[PDB]
Amino acid sequence: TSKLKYVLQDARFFLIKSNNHENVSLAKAKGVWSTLPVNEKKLNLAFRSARSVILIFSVRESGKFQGFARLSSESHHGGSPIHWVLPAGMSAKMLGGVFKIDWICRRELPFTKSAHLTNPWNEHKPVKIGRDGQEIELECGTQLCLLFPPDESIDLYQVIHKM
Ligand SMILES: CNc1ncnc2c(C)n[nH]c12
Repeated sequence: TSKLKYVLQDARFFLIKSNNHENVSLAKAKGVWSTLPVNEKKLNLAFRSARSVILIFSVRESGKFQGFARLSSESHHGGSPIHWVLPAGMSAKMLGGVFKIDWICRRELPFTKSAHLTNPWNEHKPVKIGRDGQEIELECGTQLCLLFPPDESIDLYQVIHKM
């Protein structure tokens, strides 16, 4: 876990809520994510400001987090359309900005294991609670990531080089 801690050193953390499992599975396979423009702008700002920006994913109604990943780029808009399963009210143009991500952990964590972690940037509510795009304060974000089971399929050596 030493390289993982190095990656998380001085990182920023954002909670990502997905309305469906399909888009998270697509993101795990293709190494990309898209979000609404309001969160798009926040992530682009954070990417320039921090050694690592970490997205922590939770599919709505799953009672779990599905893993976490590190931004490797700002968003980009002209490309082969990612076949997101679009939520009601969410257009393809809204999700047009595509971030490239490197997965750090593709394993699940149930909300029952994070009940002791609260987020100061969301009124000290349990970290599972938050809107899509909610920033998670450093210490709580770091501890949440360290709770996930190790993903032995990942080699963080390549991630460290991009820092
Ligand atoms: C690909 N991005 C997304 N897919 C499905 N749902 C959501 C939400 C609530 N934010 N971003 C989403």
